[PDB]
Amino acid sequence: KADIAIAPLTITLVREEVIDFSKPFMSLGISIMIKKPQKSKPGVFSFLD
Amino acid sequence: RGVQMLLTTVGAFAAFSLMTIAVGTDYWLYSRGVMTHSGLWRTCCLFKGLCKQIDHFPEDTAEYFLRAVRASSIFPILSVILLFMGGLCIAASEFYKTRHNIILSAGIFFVSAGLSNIIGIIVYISANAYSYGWSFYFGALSFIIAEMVGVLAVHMFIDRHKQLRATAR
Ligand SMILES: O=c1[nH]c2cc(C(F)(F)F)c(N3CCOCC3)cc2n(CP(=O)(O)O)c1=O
Repeated sequence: KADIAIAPLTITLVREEVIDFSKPFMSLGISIMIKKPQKSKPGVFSFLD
Repeated sequence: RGVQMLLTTVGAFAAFSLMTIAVGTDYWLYSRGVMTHSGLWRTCCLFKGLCKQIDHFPEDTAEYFLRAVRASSIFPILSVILLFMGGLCIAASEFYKTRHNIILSAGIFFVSAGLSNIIGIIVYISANAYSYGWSFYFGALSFIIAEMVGVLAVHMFIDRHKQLRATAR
C-alpha cells in the first residue's frame, strides 16, 4: 500500500524480519520529564535558613 | 474609682463588639476573576450578589498544619471565647468583690486572649498568599483597645493591692 515510509518509526528486531531499515538519522533515549522548579513558600525553615 | 472601672468595662464591651464584627463579615478584600470581600467563612462578590463558603482547606507537614490552623479559624474564635470569658470574669469581679486575687487571673487571661488574637491575625495575614477589608482594621483597633484595657485593669489591680497593703499596716 506504500513505497517508502519517512516517519518516526521505532527500529526493532521484529520489524527487521519483514522489512529493511537504513542507518539512524537521529539517536534518542528515555528521559525524565518534570516541571520547572519554581519558587515555593519556605515557611518556618527560613528562620535559620 | 468607679470611673476607671466603667471605662474599662465599656472598653472591653467595645472590643468584644468589634471582635464580633471582625468574625462576621468584610474581613478582607480580594479581586477575583472583579472585587470580592470575605469574612473568613464565606466570600461574596462585589452573578453579582451570590455568596458561598470559599474557605476550602485543600485546593512538609508544617504546610498542612498551617492550612489546618487557617481552616475554620481556630485561633480567633477561641480568642473571642477567651475575651467573652474575661468579660464575664470582670463582670463577676465588678460586683461583690470577695476575693481580691481573681482580677489578676482575669487580666492574665485577657492579655493572653489579646496575644492569641494578634497571633491569629498574623496567621490570617500569612495565609493570604489586592486590598484589605474594614473588619481587619476593626479587629486591629479592638486589639489596641484590649491592650489599653489590660493596662488599665492591671493598673487598678496594683492600686487595689497597694491600698490593701497600706490598710494592712
Ligand atoms: O514505532 C513507534 N514509533 C513511535 C513514535 C512516537 C513518536 F515519534 F514520539 F511520536 C511515539 N510516541 C512517544 C512519545 O509521545 C508520543 C508518541 C511512540 C511510538 N511507538 C510506540 P512505543 O512502542 O511505545 O515506542 C512506536 O511503536
